[PDB]
Amino acid sequence: MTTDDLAFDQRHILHPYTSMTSPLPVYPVVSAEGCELILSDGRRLVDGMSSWWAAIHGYNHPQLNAAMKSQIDAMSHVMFGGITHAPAIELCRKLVAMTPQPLECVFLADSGSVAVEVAMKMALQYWQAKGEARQRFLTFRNGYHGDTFGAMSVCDPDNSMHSLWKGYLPENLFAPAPQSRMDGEWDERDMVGFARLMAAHRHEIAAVIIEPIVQGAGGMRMYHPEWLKRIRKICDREGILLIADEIATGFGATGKLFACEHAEIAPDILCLGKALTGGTMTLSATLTTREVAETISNGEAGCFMHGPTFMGNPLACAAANASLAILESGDWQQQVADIEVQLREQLAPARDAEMVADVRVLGAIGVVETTHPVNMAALQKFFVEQGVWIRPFGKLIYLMPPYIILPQQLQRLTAAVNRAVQDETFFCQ
Amino acid sequence: MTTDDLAFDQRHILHPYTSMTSPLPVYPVVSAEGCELILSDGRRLVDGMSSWWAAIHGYNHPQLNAAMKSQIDAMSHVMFGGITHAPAIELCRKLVAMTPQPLECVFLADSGSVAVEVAMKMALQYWQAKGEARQRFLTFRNGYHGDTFGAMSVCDPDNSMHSLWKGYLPENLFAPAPQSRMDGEWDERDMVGFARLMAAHRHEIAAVIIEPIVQGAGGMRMYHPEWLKRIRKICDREGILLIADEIATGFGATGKLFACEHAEIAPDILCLGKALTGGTMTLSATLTTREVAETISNGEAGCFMHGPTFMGNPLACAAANASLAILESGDWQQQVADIEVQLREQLAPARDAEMVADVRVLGAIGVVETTHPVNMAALQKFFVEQGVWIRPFGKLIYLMPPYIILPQQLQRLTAAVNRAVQDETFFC
Ligand SMILES: Cc1ncc(COP(=O)(O)O)c(C=O)c1O
Ligand SMILES: Cc1ncc(COP(=O)(O)O)c(C=O)c1O
Ligand code: NA
Ligand code: NA
Repeated sequence: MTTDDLAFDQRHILHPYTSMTSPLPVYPVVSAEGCELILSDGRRLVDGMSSWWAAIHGYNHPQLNAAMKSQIDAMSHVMFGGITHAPAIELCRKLVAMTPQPLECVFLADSGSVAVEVAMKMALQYWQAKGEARQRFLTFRNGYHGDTFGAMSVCDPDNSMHSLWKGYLPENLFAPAPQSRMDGEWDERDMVGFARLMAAHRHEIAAVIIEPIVQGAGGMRMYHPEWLKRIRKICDREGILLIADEIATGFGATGKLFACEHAEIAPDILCLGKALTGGTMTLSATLTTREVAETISNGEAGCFMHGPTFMGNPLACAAANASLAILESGDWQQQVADIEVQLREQLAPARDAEMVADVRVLGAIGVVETTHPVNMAALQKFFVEQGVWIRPFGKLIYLMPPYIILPQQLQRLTAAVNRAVQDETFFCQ
Repeated sequence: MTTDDLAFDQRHILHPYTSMTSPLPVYPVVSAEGCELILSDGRRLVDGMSSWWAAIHGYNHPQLNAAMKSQIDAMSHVMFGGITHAPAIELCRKLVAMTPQPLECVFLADSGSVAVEVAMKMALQYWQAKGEARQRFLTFRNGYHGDTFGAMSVCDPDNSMHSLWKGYLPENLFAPAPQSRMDGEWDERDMVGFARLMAAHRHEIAAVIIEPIVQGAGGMRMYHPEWLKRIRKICDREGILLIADEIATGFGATGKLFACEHAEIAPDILCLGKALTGGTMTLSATLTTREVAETISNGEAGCFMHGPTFMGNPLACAAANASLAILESGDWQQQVADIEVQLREQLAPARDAEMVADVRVLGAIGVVETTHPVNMAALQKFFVEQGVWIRPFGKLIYLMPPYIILPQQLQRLTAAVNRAVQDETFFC
């Protein structure tokens, strides 16, 4: 990669949620192996974010690689209309077996946002088919479900800037963010808001959608599992669908295979993505129950009306079959337990820093929330110089490393965090 | 693959737009090479639809393979937030260069639908930054743009069954479907609808969005390029953005590199996907102008508010690069030219079949439109028994084969189509 390649990138290539007139610096990666990213100039970085961009088994994993390569020898892609293949069946068998019993019908898709769109369509088609006038979604504030329009309509209105689309996006019901912590105690006062809303709109709610236990992009919030239990029972009593969005929390991230395990409840609809392919390439899945899947197909449309071009992509399905196989061993449970301990123990000191507002850890996720917003360019440069790759945002410095990370690499990550929040050098902007 | 796998699929695996309570057989494939699909049982089928599912250089193409495997050895994926890489830069270079000049800013994404969502978002944020109250889209009937909510909002309301969501989807403006054919003459009566709508809502319209020349999933319609000429001008006069959705037409499919080339116009926003990666795996791109990209970045938000987890995926960008490099040889122009001729020539006779209403052809797209709907299960089986894979829908039997297809393979495809519409056996 030349400097001219870099100039081209800056002037012509958009990047996630970042300015094209006032763009901050980017770092050129030429390859990756194990737990490290390798930049163009040869520097190696221990990646602390890997799992959040789905790389729970690190990079250049031999099994993942062999699987992808082999499937390429057989067939990278083939359409899924009127056709089926070994990789999609192996994957759906795994998805069905590993998730709660009632989740037995799978709709494969390309991305997480689409997976949420699908869930949202399912709920609406479901009630259309049963002749009920239900088009509203009840969610929590601080939730995040993707960037496409329907997904956006259940994202927190303040965090996602709904004033930008005011009059374009449908208006859903937003109950207050869960206050009870995962670490702590349950306070029944938390329920009043959700409850008030349920009463006023019980007859028009199509589904309760939430990220279980961890609210990711909307604040790395970690709340009490009793919440899920209450929501399931309320949905049970009122006859409402519950969508659980586990695109971020699935496949071991919170210490359990699925965050809903923390409460021993099953949603009617489950969204999955990210770690699903072990972070090799995009793929997603929306699981639902026989009752929903069948009901939808018995209505006016004769089917569930959705179906992406690359649906069921064999290359991506193989990658995921290999990713789930690594999890089959069960080694991750302990890998994460140990990562969980090391994060609590090694992030604790941040509770002593002037710039810190709170610290919280759950599974492979460690968050250090700061009092003031970070300076993106300056803090990013700092981390790179420590030989680590950590990507903050807003008032959040968080880690979610590969489950395979050696204690020596995780220690380097935590020290870099602890060092970044000691004074105000890297804060504000 | 065993029969229990097949039983599992039926019972647990949803497929595109199809019932879970009354699914139709699905055929199990174990591999593919050149232009053939290889069923579990050993039967080989010539694929006639490969290019519509993005596979314009066929299957198991050596150049695409090597590139993908090489990239895998470097890295399959790495996040794009604060990071860049060669596959992403080579791709965006090629995309900027091969599209009209004003299109020089690339938002890479995962899938076509999302690419359309990106465009629509781009348009709304643009006007928002300018302080104008413009939230409606003007499109055309029989248009199809994806299955996500926003994309659905600009799809033909009849074709996509909007009543299901009546009250949830925003109500946009639908000009009538274009009547003038790509084969035929221009008729100016075609404009009145559009003009009446523009006159009444010019002040609230954020953008015009359409599929150029060919309207795919909404009817495989082939209309006159003057339409694009006219729309580009009105939008220019009124200050309105034009979005061109070339997810299905891009990369040589209509005989030009991009169907816009047929009318000699450039849109403000361009959506690409499907053949972008030579049909190996999913990827998408949305290009726009500097005026649009910058204006968005200077508004309230300070940037364009979007960013998928797998944005910029190196593996898919590698594939795409290897696919565009094949197109660089120019060989596709002659390949598609010939396929266009062979298709016109060999489907012509279907015009005389009683089950047929219209035969139209453009580039590597050949369509036989029938008078009644096809018998899905029965026709699919017929095709498979002829050793070909043809996937019809509604009243449409179409082919869109890989550009590398041999005249003999193509002829087997055209022979099957003409045979299929020869009586009502396979209809209703
Ligand atoms: C014109 C057009 N736009 C958008 C799409 C959406 O593509 P996908 O279903 O991959 O999201 C398609 C799919 O074929 C298409 O043909
Ligand atoms: C809970 C949750 N849902 C949905 C998404 C959307 O995933 P994608 O950005 O791939 O569309 C994310 C992305 O991080 C997420 O964390
Ligand atoms: Na299950
Ligand atoms: Na260009």
